[PDB]
Amino acid sequence: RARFVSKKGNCNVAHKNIRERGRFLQDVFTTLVDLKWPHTLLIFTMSFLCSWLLFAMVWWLIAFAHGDLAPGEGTNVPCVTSIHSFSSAFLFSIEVQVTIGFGGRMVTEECPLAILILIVQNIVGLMINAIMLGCIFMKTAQAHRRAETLIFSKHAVITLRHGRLCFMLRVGDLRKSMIISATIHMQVVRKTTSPEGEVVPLHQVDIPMENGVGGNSIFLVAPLIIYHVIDSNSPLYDLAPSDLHHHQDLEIIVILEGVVETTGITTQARTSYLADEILWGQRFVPIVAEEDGRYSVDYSKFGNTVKVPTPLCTARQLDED
Amino acid sequence: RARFVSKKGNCNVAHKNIRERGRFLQDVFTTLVDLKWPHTLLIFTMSFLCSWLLFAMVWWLIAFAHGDLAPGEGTNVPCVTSIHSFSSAFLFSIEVQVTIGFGGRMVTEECPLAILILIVQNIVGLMINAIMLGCIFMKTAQAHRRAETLIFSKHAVITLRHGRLCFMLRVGDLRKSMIISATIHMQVVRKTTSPEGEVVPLHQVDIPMENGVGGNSIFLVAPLIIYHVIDSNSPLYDLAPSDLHHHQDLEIIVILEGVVETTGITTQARTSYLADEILWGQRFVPIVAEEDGRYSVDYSKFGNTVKVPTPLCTARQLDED
Amino acid sequence: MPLAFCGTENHSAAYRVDQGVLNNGCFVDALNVVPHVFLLFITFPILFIGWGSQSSKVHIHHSTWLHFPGHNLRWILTFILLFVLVCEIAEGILSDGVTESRHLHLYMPAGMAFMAAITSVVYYHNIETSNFPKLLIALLIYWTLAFITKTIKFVKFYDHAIGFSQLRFCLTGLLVILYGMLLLVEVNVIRVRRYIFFKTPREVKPPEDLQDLGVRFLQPFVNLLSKGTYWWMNAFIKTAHKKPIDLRAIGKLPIAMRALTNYQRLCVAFDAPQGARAIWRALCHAFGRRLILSSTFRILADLLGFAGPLCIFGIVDHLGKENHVFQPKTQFLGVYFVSSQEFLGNAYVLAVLLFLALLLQRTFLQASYYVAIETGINLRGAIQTKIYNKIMHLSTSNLSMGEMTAGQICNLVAIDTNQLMWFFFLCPNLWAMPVQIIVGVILLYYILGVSALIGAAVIILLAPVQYFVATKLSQAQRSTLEHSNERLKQTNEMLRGMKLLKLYAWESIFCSRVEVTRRKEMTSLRAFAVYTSISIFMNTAIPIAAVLITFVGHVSFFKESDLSPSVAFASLSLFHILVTPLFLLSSVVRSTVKALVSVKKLSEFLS
Amino acid sequence: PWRACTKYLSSAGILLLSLLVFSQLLKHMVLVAIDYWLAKWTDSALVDQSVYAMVFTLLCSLGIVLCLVTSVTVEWTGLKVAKRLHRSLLNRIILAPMRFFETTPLGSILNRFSSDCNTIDQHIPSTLECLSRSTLLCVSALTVISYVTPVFLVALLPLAVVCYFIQKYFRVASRDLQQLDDTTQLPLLSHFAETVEGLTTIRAFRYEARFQQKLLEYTDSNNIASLFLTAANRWLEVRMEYIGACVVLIAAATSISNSLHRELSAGLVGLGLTYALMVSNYLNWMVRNLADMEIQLGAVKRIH
Ligand SMILES: CCCCC/C=C/C/C=C\C/C=C/C/C=C/CCCC(=O)O[C@H](COC(=O)CCCCCCCCCCCCCCCCC)COP(=O)(O)O[C@@H]1[C@H](O)[C@H](O)[C@@H](OP(=O)(O)O)[C@H](OP(=O)(O)O)[C@H]1O
Ligand SMILES: CCCCC/C=C/C/C=C\C/C=C/C/C=C/CCCC(=O)O[C@H](COC(=O)CCCCCCCCCCCCCCCCC)COP(=O)(O)O[C@@H]1[C@H](O)[C@H](O)[C@@H](OP(=O)(O)O)[C@H](OP(=O)(O)O)[C@H]1O
Ligand SMILES: CCCCC/C=C/C/C=C\C/C=C/C/C=C\CCCC(=O)O[C@H](COC(=O)CCCCCCCCCCCCCCCCC)COP(=O)(O)O[C@@H]1[C@H](O)[C@H](O)[C@@H](OP(=O)(O)O)[C@H](OP(=O)(O)O)[C@H]1O
Ligand SMILES: *[C@@H]1O[C@H](CO)[C@@H](O)[C@H](O)[C@H]1NC(C)=O
Ligand SMILES: [K+]
Ligand SMILES: [K+]
Ligand SMILES: [K+]
Ligand SMILES: [K+]
Repeated sequence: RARFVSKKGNCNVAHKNIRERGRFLQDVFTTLVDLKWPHTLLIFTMSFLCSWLLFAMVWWLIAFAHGDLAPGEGTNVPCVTSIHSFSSAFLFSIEVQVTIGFGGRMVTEECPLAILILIVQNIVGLMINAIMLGCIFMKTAQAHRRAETLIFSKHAVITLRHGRLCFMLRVGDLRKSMIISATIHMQVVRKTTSPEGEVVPLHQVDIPMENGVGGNSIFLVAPLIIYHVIDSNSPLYDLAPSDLHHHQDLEIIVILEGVVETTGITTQARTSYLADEILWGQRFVPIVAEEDGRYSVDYSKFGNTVKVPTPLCTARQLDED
Repeated sequence: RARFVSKKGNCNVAHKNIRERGRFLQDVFTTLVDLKWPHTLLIFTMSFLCSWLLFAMVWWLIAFAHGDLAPGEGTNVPCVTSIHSFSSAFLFSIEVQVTIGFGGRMVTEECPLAILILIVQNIVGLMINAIMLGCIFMKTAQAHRRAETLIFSKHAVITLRHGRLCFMLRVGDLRKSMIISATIHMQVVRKTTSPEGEVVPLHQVDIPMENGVGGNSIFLVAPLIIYHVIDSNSPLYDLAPSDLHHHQDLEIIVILEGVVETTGITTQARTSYLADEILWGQRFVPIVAEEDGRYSVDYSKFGNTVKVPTPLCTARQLDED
Repeated sequence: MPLAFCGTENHSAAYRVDQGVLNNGCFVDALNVVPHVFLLFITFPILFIGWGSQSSKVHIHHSTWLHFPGHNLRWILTFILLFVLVCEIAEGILSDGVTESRHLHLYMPAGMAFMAAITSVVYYHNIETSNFPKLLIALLIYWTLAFITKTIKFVKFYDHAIGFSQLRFCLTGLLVILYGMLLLVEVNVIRVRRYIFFKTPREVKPPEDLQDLGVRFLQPFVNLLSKGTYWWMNAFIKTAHKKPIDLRAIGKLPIAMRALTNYQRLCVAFDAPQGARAIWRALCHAFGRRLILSSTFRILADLLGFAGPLCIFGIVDHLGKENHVFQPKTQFLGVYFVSSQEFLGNAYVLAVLLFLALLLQRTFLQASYYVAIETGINLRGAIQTKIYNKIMHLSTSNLSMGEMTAGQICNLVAIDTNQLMWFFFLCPNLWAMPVQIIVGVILLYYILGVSALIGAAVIILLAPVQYFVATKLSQAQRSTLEHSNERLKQTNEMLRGMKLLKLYAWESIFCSRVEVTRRKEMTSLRAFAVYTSISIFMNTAIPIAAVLITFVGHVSFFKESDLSPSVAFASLSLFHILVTPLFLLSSVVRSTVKALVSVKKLSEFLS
Repeated sequence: PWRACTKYLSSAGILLLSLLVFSQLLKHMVLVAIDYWLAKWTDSALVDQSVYAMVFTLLCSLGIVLCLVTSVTVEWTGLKVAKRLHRSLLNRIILAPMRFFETTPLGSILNRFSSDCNTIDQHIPSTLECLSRSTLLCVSALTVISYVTPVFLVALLPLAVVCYFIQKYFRVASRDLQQLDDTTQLPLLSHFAETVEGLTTIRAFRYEARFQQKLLEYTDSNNIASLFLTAANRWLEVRMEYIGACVVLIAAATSISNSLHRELSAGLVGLGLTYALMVSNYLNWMVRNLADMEIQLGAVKRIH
């Protein structure tokens, strides 16, 4: 088989035969930030290093054209003082663009073209400085890494709650900080064929969770049990305990989206429960206690379940009794 | 005819006879970032270049008033060392404001006014540096360019699904990264006349899409089919296959809004299907397949449709049988 | 003496730019680096962003592409451009080694031009695959800058009385031409495929084929280099090892050569009787404009074949002469210029030039093979359609018997149209053999004089011998087949019935005359075998005789100076590349008469 | 493949097979010496058997005679092993069980008795002889370069490794292409056989368009197999030529360096370069015969 979403939230889909490369070229910045860190470091390094080299040749060339490279006598004021070779020009380019300015190699007022290049390099230097420094901070401050500290259960549980079967799972937050405006979306991913004969390979049917005022809103500070009540209009209304084997083509996806309180950027944590990762005769064990004047959450027992008496019939059969 | 929204999401509306120019003047920053790139480069260049020139004249003037420009003898400590002409003053202004500071031209402690200008230039230099560099990064990191990699179908489909006619279309995401909190809004744009005689040239009627938990929420990692079920209260409840010709005045708009996972800025992808761009007796072909242990999406067959047996009657006539 | 772009002579007086900057040789050479760094700084950000950024989960494969107008010309010019720059780098290094200091301006600008020229090809190909005609402006700017900066250097040579005697003057002149023509090519695509200036972006007109028709034989669609290296097949073979191939992975045939489009032109040419003479006129008209292309590649490959021995002759003479004295004897502006004669004097230069000469030769002969074969099987499909059409409708009032002869028709399309196809496989080979032979013997005569004439004559006289034993070998198999058929017929009387023949126990005496029926065929095998063994030592051992009749003849009847290693190996190399193209000469003559019978057989059976 | 080819030496025996190995190896070694003495003689020509160097010619005179006898030594023995294979199969055929014959199709035996033996008689000894000289000449060509310069062999081995991978990917693909070309050959001529008989049952009854177009399906399937087989060969040769051409440049550059690094060499260098040019040409020939020997390797499988 294959997993639509990995247990860690990675999506196992490969996009193939794209014939619209122009769209990717028209969207450059998103490409720049989406690069892996070794490529981001290379681009960050090569952006400044090539910029210094490009103007280093310009500084070297105009010093050549002005006769500054020739050591013949003196009495001539160079475009840039103390420039002898390309290495001097390259060092001067670094001083100007990074705004170090040692002053041993200084621009003089003899060559208006040199003053023109000094204006151009500073303007170009600022734009490269602005984009690249901002780009690498966006790369660092991405909110998807915050999703690594949002943990779901390794197993999902279907059991009787208030007389109806409920597909339950537990989601917790390890960090002290909060997830502002957290929303939970649960979907069923399987191949469904309509009566007209249309087949959808990964038809994602959105299932609701019981919240009391609708859904898609939680206050995640202690590990919550997120459960969906299986009723007449639920896609799992005809799910039997015999169906919960490895090769079933039945996947449940849980999505947790919210604004990271520490950073301010919305994140997304995903997980998936295959058919064999759902336990029928089980129930989660409480892990919240009260020590002194502060509730203590025991994350060691996060995913533990305890068998409970549950009917081996489908939710359809339960209504029919 | 005319299109309310282009196939690429461009809105073809021109605002005319605006007599409130004071509102645009009162909102300068949004104007600054909304400029096209050639204007943004000009403003970015002219903001620093004019700043250097403005203080260059000030540095040149106070060196004149202090007698520094006069080469008569020595024994006098200038306001700024090694300033001879305006070019020297202009170079000194660049060194101070860009914080290069070569040191051949250095501020001395003889003219308190010169020290005052040095304080003023640095404070003004920082504000211009802060606003302009931040402005050009916002211009670069705009989220609208991310919408260029959110492809829609070139044709919509109105076929039979679960016994009811459904206006279907396919939306996909080319990038590996996700669109967090993606929402889909579909609207019908046409001229509707109320019984009282009021006419609305572009009355945008909002139509719902079947999601199962309400709507306006998708998990777009694989190309989804977004469809609206045509029922009694739907605006297309009296739509016939004979009405799907070019000159019909019937437009469907699809809006996809979500936070860009890579960047963190909400984006918006738009598209429109005119009457002749909607195919009646068709159906999208599945493109999602399973290769090894990873689903493969074949974007070459993205918009392809296959004819299917569909009644040639309106949804009103279907209920009447 | 550190690294210096302009070299450290006098007091670095070569860096002085008085009397004009453009009159300073180094500055103009430095000015020529500007276009090359421009191309690198433009294409690399573009290539990385659109092509090298997304990977491993985003596939942007284009299984459809249209070549820009002038695609073939652009690749030809770049290959010439790449070759000339290699000469310019080699020319610069020779001039630089004489001085005590290293003048980087002699070769470094040309060396960096080599990277930019390659990058332009890489940049163009990626753009061309994914359309993007607007991005061709970067090349358009690059060619204009390169043309401007190379014109300046060429003009200044003319001012400084630098004639064609100096090689660097010639190489710079060619680069102006090559940059000029490449500039025109970029202008040409703007005219044909208007994309920037005109307000009508002319329709791309996508190819009729190359769609999702299952075409896997991408040879007529890939770029020019991939046509000469078959790089498209590399990916196909890379997966053929993992999975066995089938008639489905092999795909469908391209539209231009399926079967019908070959026959469609065949019958069109037939419009002009239908005799043997009339058949050849149609085949020449239908499949001649492509056949000459294969011969032309073969001719050029044959011409470059002599570049092997010539480089061998050149390298040894300038290596065994010792001396090791190198002096350009031509110094302008304090810079040494090497003459054309002196440039082709260094062993390293000859070795590099030989390496480039082989690559063009090896590719050309391979290109000659495929075009002939592709055209050969193109005729085979058309001929089979004509043969089948002859048997089928439009053949009213069949003469008599069982359609003339059932057996004759079966072998007519089995082992008679193949001979016609194999004639076109070797049609350039017969044409290109005399050209290689006449130049080969002439070059031998200019190396070893009289002794080479005798050695070449006996090899030429071997060609009738090879054909003579070919007729004997062919006749031996003909006599063998008469006896083998009787042996097969006698054996195949109860062999298929051996499931029931063995039951009667009558096979004990049946398998007693098998040796007799085989010995009557083995004695014919002996006649066939001895003829084969005769051809072996008449082919394998004949180069040894050719060497001896040329070597020992230098004093037996020539009486000349002692032979040098250069002249000995050059003639040995010429003999080696001449003996091998002789076996095909005997084979093609045998194939020529065989095909002539087959076409006559087809012509007489046509009506 | 070729693992079962360790057998079949019984037909060649021991004395006969060893004679071919001794003779074939001798011819290449002498030719190496013949060219080597030519280089030394030419080197000695420009300045002790320096007198008219007829000894080297005498050594060259025996080589062709030794090559002459080798041509028939490997050819005469090939005839006898065909006789022994013919004799061995005949004894098995007579003693073949009838029940096994009834169970088997009994048609493959007839094809193996006639078609396979015919290939073994007139083709296999020639192909094996051509393979032996090609696979030995390249090794000899890979030693003269070592003698002229022991420095070239440092990078020669990695190039041969790349040659091994290219050859390994070609024989697999080419043989499968050969099967498909053989597979598509049958329907094309069989349809013509079905065309000559019952044509009046096709012309009168049917429009004949389907049958003619049905052939176009056969011809296209045949043509694609042909050019794909051709393209694989052209793909093989080109990568083989580039390896050979690269070998020449490495050999030439190293040989030149030694002469200019006070390592003498002199005219001895020119000897290796002529062999280096032949390395590419013989490299294609060796791979060509190796694929042909696979048919011979499978030929004994039908007999084993
Ligand atoms: C006597 C001598 C003594 C010598 C002693 C030696 C002395 C050695 C001297 C100095 C250097 C040691 C410096 C110490 C520096 C720390 C830098 C701090 C900034 C920094 O953060 O850099 C770090 C460290 O790497 C570097 O250092 C990269 C730093 C940038 C390198 C720029 C070099 C410029 C190259 C120019 C050279 C060529 C110039 C040519 C010159 C000629 C031109 C004419 C980058 O490391 P990282 O942790 O951010 O990246 C990982 C990694 O890339 C993983 O692939 C990535 O996985 P994914 O993103 O999920 O795919 C991980 O992501 P997760 O967070 O999810 O796990 C990242 O966490
Ligand atoms: C011997 C000598 C040798 C000489 C050799 C030559 C040597 C030449 C020397 C040095 C320069 C070459 C520098 C190489 C630089 C790269 C800069 C990198 C920063 C950068 O990103 O700049 C780039 C390149 O343009 C520039 O270069 C613009 C750079 C800013 C220019 C500032 C110049 C300052 C003017 C002051 C002069 C006047 C001063 C007066 C002085 C006297 C005062 C007293 C801007 O290009 P862009 O790609 O961002 O802009 C496009 C374009 O604008 C399209 O219109 C836009 O369409 P929309 O936005 O949709 O409307 C595209 O948007 P999309 O993304 O959707 O497609 C943009 O992508
Ligand atoms: C003295 C020597 C001077 C050497 C330096 C030269 C300094 C001089 C500086 C700059 C000028 C030389 C400029 C090159 C000139 C002309 C290019 C004009 C072509 C052009 O417009 O560029 C864009 C690509 O966007 C980029 O990637 C553009 C990306 C930026 C391009 C410039 C790269 C900037 C970084 C380079 C500097 C690197 C510095 C360090 C890196 C800094 C990083 C911040 C065209 O490409 P496209 O793919 O968008 O257009 C296609 C194509 O045209 C289709 O036919 C068309 O139809 P459909 O595909 O069917 O829809 C579509 O057209 P649209 O674009 O309208 O949708 C697009 O699909
Ligand atoms: C400079 O070098 C040149 C050699 O090209 C020669 O005229 C002399 O050695 C030097 N002349 C002067 C004036 O320095
Ligand atoms: K300083
Ligand atoms: K600073
Ligand atoms: K500073
Ligand atoms: K200082």
